[PDB]
Amino acid sequence: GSHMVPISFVFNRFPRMVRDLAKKMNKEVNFIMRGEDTELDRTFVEEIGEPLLHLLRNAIDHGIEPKEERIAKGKPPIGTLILSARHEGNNVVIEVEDDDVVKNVVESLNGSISIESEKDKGTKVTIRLPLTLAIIQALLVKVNNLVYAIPIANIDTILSISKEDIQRVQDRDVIVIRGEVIPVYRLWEVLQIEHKEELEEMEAVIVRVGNRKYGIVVDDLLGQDDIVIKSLGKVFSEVKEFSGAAILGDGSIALIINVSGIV
Amino acid sequence: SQIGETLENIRSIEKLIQNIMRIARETNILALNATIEAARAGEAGKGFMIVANEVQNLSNETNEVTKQIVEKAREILESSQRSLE
Amino acid sequence: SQIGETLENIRSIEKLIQNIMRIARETNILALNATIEAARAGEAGKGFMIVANEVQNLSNETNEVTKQIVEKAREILESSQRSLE
Amino acid sequence: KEFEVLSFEIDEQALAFDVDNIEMVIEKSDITPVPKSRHFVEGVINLRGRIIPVVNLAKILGISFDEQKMKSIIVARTKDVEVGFLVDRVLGVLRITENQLDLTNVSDKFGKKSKGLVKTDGRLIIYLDIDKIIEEITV
Repeated sequence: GSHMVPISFVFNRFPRMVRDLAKKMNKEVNFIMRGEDTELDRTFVEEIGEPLLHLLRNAIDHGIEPKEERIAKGKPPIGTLILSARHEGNNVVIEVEDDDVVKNVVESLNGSISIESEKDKGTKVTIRLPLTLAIIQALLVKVNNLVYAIPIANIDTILSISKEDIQRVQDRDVIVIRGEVIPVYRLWEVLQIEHKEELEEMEAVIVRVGNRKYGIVVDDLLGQDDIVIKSLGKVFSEVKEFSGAAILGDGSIALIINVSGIV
Repeated sequence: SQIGETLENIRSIEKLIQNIMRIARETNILALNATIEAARAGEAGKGFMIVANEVQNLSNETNEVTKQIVEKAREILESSQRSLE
Repeated sequence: SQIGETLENIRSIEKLIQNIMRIARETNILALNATIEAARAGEAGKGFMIVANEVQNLSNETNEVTKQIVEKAREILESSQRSLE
Repeated sequence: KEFEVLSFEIDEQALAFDVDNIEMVIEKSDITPVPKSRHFVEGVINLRGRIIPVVNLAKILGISFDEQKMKSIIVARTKDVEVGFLVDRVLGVLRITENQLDLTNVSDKFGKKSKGLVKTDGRLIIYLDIDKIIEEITV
């Protein structure tokens, strides 16, 4: 829903703001923005534009030396910094360059302005703000009327096993499938919910993690769908057993099971 | 009285039930035209439009039953006045 | 006995709609409180206040009219009481 | 100097904060439970299209409580954080000033939470501080 718009609303505040920062330091420094229509996410109108002002204030003063120390170093009598902005996969890369409270100003809404450099070439700056807002194939599951989405790309297969196959071991339960052993887990348990008990043949979903994969047994299986994952505040930053909830269609809220976030 | 009282009543209920029948129409817009147009002022447009909605929903319910009065009340005479017959 | 049915046929309608004194009242209060907030809110989108008062009248409206139907339909009894005779 | 606060009680216990950090008020509804969350949180709700967490305010000040009387959800708004507070009945506006204030932050429990305590001709209207109160729920 138009959640995407040209960067003209959070990047054009430089062709005249970087000018004054060059006069208050007696150091001539060019400034040509290579592109200013980077359709980064709209919600960045206050966490990327401004933060890009602390990466340029060092592109003039703390970088290029006056003619007296310039034409006698290794840089031409005139330098040229370039303030760019593009998309590399799913991350807007509105970089900055030339020739710790701000370490959070951009890291608030994704980002982490750093400082890389060398000798007689200048310092380079680059932030990281995702510009991909929209599609996530997920597996919608239910547990006593609790819709929990499972990141599709993480799933490997959905097999229905009977409460027979299970063969407890050193502790965690397991099931022998294709010669391999999967540590089966009961979703409602790792989430601590008042479950009924255990139906006869329960449906389990095999999720892949790192180099292994465990099985996740659930109550009922709704149906895969493209949801709108959204960070559910910080009041949950502790609950590592998740990633972010989302509002389905009919209006029902559904949390996403961060696969790696479960014993 | 009675066979006449009924009339002295139905009419006494009509001119009144019609009054409610009136409001149902005034509210049907005095609020509907305030929501479908509330999306003009501050961002609270989406917040006010809904609160204004319900106003009608649980309001119409009046007529739903209120009109159910005449519907039967009119039978009173329809039968009592007919009892004259 | 339809006439003997008026002895209650409407009795229900009146009490079923009587729900207004409660549900219709409800909406009113709920909104009236939303006026307190909508007010202390700001001033730019005051457009939501210029109508947050609409219900204040819409409600006090069905009041004089509803008080009328209860006053009226209640006559049928006084009459049907003689009628049932 | 004229403060506008939201008046409401929590079992014979009055509280209130400046509307400056208020969005609206709703009634306790389908509060989707958040697993392994934090004892003082109810869960999250769908409002206007976003998922706002419903905290149990009364459960923070270690005061009275009643899942039943808790029928009013107060939605707040910090610098960029949005949180709803489940509480009891609500009153409304209330004109505050340096006259109604009677600072005595040396006669109770939880401190920083409340900026002070006001009095209306002899009431129990306690002035809360959403900012510092929310700052505890966060970080």
